[PDB]
Amino acid sequence: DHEPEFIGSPVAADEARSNWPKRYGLKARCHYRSAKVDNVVYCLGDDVYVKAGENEADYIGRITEFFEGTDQCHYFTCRWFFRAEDTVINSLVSISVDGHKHDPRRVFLSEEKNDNVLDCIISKVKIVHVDPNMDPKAKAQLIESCDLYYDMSYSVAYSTFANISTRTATLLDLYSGCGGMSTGLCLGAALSGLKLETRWAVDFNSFACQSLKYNHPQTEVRNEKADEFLALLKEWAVLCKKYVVVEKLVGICYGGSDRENGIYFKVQWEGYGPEEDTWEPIDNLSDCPQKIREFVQEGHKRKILPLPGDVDVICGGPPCQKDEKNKQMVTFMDIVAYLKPKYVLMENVVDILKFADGYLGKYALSCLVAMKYQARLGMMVAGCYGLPQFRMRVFLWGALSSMVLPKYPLPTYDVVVRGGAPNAFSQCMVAYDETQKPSLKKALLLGDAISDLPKVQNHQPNDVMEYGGSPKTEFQRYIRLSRKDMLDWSFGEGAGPDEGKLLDHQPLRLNNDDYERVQQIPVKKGANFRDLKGVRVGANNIVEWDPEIERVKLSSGKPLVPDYAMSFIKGKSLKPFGRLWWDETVPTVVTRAEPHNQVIIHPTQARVLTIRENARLQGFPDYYRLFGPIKEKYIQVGNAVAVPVARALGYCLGQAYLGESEGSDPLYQLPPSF
Amino acid sequence: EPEFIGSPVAADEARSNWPKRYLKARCHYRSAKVDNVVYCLGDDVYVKAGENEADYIGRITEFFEGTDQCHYFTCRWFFRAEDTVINSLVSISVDGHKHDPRRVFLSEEKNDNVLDCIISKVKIVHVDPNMDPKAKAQLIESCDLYYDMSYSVAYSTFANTRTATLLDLYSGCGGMSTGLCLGAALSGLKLETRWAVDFNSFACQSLKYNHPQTEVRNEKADEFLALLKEWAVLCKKYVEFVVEKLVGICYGGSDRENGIYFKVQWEGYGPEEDTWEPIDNLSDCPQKIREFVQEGHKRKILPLPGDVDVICGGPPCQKDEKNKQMVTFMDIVAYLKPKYVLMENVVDILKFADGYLGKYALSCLVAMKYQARLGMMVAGCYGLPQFRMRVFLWGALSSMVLPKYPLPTYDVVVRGGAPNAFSQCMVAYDETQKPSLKKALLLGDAISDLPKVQNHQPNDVMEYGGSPKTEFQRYIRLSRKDMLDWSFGEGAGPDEGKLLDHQPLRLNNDDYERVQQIPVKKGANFRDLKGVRVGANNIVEWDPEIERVKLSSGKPLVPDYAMSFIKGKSLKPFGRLWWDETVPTVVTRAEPHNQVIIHPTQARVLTIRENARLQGFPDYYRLFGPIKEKYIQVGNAVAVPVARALGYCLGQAYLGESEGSDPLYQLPPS
Amino acid sequence: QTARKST
Ligand SMILES: Nc1ncnc2c1ncn2[C@@H]1O[C@H](CSCC[C@H](N)C(=O)O)[C@@H](O)[C@H]1O
Ligand SMILES: Nc1ncnc2c1ncn2[C@@H]1O[C@H](CSCC[C@H](N)C(=O)O)[C@@H](O)[C@H]1O
Repeated sequence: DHEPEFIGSPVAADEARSNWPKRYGLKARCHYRSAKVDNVVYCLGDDVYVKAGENEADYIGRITEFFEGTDQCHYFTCRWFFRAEDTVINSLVSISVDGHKHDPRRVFLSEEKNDNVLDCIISKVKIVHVDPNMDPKAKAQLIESCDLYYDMSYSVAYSTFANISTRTATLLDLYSGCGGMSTGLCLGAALSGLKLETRWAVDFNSFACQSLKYNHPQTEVRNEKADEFLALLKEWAVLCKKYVVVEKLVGICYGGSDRENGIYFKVQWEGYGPEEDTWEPIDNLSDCPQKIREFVQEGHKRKILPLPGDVDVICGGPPCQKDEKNKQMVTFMDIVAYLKPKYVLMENVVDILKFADGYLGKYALSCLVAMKYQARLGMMVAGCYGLPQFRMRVFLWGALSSMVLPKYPLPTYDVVVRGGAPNAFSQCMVAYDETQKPSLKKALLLGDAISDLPKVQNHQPNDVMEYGGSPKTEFQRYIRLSRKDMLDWSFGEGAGPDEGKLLDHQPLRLNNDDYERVQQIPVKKGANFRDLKGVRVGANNIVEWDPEIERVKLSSGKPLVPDYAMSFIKGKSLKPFGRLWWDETVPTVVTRAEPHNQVIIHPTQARVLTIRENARLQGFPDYYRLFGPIKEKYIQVGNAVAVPVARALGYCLGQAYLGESEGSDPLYQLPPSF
Repeated sequence: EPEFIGSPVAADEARSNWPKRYLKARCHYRSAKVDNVVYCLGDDVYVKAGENEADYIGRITEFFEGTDQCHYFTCRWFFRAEDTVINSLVSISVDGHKHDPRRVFLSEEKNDNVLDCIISKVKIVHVDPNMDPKAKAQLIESCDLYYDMSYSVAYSTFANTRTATLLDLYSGCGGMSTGLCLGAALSGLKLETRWAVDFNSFACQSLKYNHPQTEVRNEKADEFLALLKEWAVLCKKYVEFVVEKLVGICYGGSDRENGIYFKVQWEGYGPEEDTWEPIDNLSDCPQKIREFVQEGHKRKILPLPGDVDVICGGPPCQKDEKNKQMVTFMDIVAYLKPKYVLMENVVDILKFADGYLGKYALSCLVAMKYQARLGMMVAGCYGLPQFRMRVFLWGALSSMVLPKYPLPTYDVVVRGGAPNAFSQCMVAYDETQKPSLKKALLLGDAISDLPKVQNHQPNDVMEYGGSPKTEFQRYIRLSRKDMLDWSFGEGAGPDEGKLLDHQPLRLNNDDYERVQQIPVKKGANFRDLKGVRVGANNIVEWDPEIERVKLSSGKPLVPDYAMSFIKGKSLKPFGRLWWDETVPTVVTRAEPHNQVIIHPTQARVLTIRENARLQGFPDYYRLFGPIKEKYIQVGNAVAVPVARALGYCLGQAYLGESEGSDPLYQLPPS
Repeated sequence: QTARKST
């Protein structure tokens, strides 16, 4: 009993070339709609196990072709099925988020094939196709009745797991900082025509909240930890269940100064105002319902806090500075696991994919899918999208089975991407392969960004100044726009505060030493500390003292050149105390501006690039206010994800929500400036 | 059987030996045989006590035949670490310290019981510190029981130019640290505060201002402790940027994981850029730290066990819960082992959980083999126009002399609101009319001097609108050196003769309005505001006539909550007090509605300075932070005069001047 | 001689 070759029959005259003429140019003498290996014959559209290399993955396939070709050697080519392990995400199938684990019998249908000898066919398998819409036992039965099922196609392009075959949306911004991502999104949504409101923003930083709250008056800004916020969330659910000297109950929490890990209420009492309020533990409160009952009912109505039922989008920046902290990845996916948004978006640094092999990246992806969530992943550069910087980060799209998943927008600048393209994710990135996209949209430069702005000096203790000038360039013209023209919309269709004004234009003050130092820095293009009394040269370009020239004293007597400048990079560093020019791009706007190591400093002004200059560099609308010590808000800006990028995202998604778009194309192109 | 052996009677030298007898004794022997064993006076023994409860342990002082012909023995009692006021609570361990099931305390207490009551004989030895190693141990091996000390139910007393260093814990503004130091100075001892640990950044601000030399620490007590232990160990060995001048050391912190961090200086980086860095990251620059630790030791920036001499209490007790702070305190005491320990706290300690904490302290002190005593003391008796009763817990080594409580210097009448659990802990005169006591002050004496200022006075410093108008006022405006502050040593302390911190709470306008509205009569309170009436029980109700008055704002005369306080009554709420009298306790919160805080004539409520005067604060003493916090700072403070008195007694104890023990002491000028 | 900063 040893038959090892093709059955035979019409060999289809030829619809063979008609169907699949990549052969007939591999090669095909002719084809067959059936073949016999061992006792059994396999037709097409049949799901089967194929033999891999020894010890390795036993493939899974639908047979597309049977044929014979030059050199004889009977061949079958089947397009592949994917185990979650065979994806970019392997080893992590081990992950469990909540009750969610990866069904060991589950797969994802690629379109990927290969040609093999009929010799390697182990058996044929019954692979059943599911579909999101289905009832209890409608699915149970299909699954029970099967070897395996597939609800989705896994495409390696973007690590895309996808389905196979005015308005409102609420938004939850976690790790929101000042909410650059959140705002930008809400702005793209407007174009798509969707109204995306940010009804909750959670950040630990006090200042980040105020800037965010001030710029988004109607919103719930929670200053606390994701952990805490989650604990609350649950407990609150419990309460909505129930009720659905101290005077009034203004607020609710899970105590962050680590209290004892229990709920607390904000209390106001009898002839003392806001400034005295305290947190008291729920138990410490008497039987008095009217306070509590009416608080929970009132709040619930106001949806001051989310329930799983309603969240339409949630985004996160979790820093995650196996798991060493990095928890916020885990806690992020925990909150997500709880609330079930219809969409997820996650910004993080490229390094996830690098650190140890995208452990975190594959973790986020793995969790997302394990919850049976359309997921795709891509890397975007801030510069495309028109910013005078090269800022590359990673975005995770978590769209729901019941929904359409957002694509990624194609670059809106001609900035040249040279992909740091870490392996597994080499294929995940947004650009034009080779295409005359011809978005001339000349790469933006610093000059274009900050050029219109009143001179300011090392010390400028005024939030609000006047421009005393009109926008110079298309960007600047674009960067100053009423919340209405831009759609920020968070205002009741009446004008926003701080109209046409200028805000947070002010650098940090340098202690007189540093100040003087920058004073002596030339105004030339390549300005560096290297140009100070005490020059240097060597193979290294290394800075070694002048002599014949000796030191210096500032007023304080401190030296002109701190030694560390000399020390940096083996001394070959050209960074300390450096000027930019109008034709220069900052690779990345950074959370902290100090002249010491970075070339942060105005082309002409003797000072450090002012906060607003950075917000501009970061794409913030000029009407966006920042709060707290100059440094704190410097940080706020540095951390933030570029607003234009998040805006484009807000657009693609914006549509995905209303379900208007084509499918199976990983990336988009936006209509005007979107 | 129980016959009186021991030969004839005492012969009537007895009535000279025992006058009281002639329960009256009609005869006296020197010995007794109960059962078949015989004992004589001075023997140690076990007495059968009541039914199913412990056996009194006793020393025989008498053998006599009552007029009854019944035969009795009188014995002086030994107390078990339980039978004392610390009953139960013998269970506490502190840093491997515990009570020792055979250890006792000699009571001068005596009771007479029929003889059949005698179980058998104990052997109770006695041991003094001077024995030292083994010398005790050998004995303790020999004895069935042993005692180093004496228990007196009064104050629960467990009782057997020079320079002293002080450590104050939970010291805001340093009220007690200061007062103590002053008293000590008078004693002839120089007590300087070498460290102070407090959480509040401000109270720290103030303390540092007025005691420039002390080492102030803004941290929790716990941290300071752990930091202490490491500081010891690390102190032993003395050991991507170039560091310089580590300026600081801290264990724990805001976010900081538990461990040591150093404030760091980087070359050419300026004060900004100075960061707290974990011990590990500094490995690369060991020498910097070796250096830092080096001077730090010589400078005694942090205490080591032999170094602490006297140390101040005050842990807030808000059992396991908010009581933790006393546990921490006693732990400090354990690690450091100073010669003297003084703990202040509210009265409830002895009232709450039936005095659980008072005994926690007492025990923790004794199981540590400290001599301990305690007393409750009213602020007023010492020269303040207020009645504030607080608990003070003394402890000292056996190497030292147990301090004592200075009696009232003023005529203030004490109503003995003392808890039972400790009934005789009150330092008060008892009726002995030593009326050589001053006149209990009223508010006028304290503050009549102060210049007139309005609701909004935003000036920490302002000069005096007058001259000291009374003995007191004469007193509190006095140079640091006219008292002995020596904060600045030989020289004049800053803010000379200036009046500081004379400010009230700034009242939201309307308040300014209700207050402005008040009568400035003697008994004025909200009942004079136009809503007034009466009830069988007096309940403010609106007069059913006048329409509700509205202010120049959108607000009422705001009775809204006032009307109901003690469900009415409460003449206490908005209303003035005046020179005619005293504030029972100055509190942390200045605000009119419940407090009767209002200046008698000025319509401004009471400025902090005033409250400080009330608190016995010397005027040269400054404070810091916003108003509301200054207020708290003074509200928490121990009355400085009281601390001053304690400081004196302590000074004497430390120096060894003293007299055969008893709870309380005296002094001339002081 | 030297040390290093932390986040
Ligand atoms: N554990 C935590 N809980 C809540 N917020 C946290 C947090 N850990 C870090 N964060 C916040 O994460 C923020 C950085 S991510 C914010 C970037 C934001 N998308 C924007 O572009 O505006 C920090 O400001 C920090 O406050
Ligand atoms: N957990 C803690 N750690 C350190 N200090 C604490 C503390 N809890 C309370 N405190 C201190 O308790 C002080 C109030 S009571 C201390 C008053 C002090 N004996 C005096 O006479 O001034 C506050 O200043 C606060 O700093």
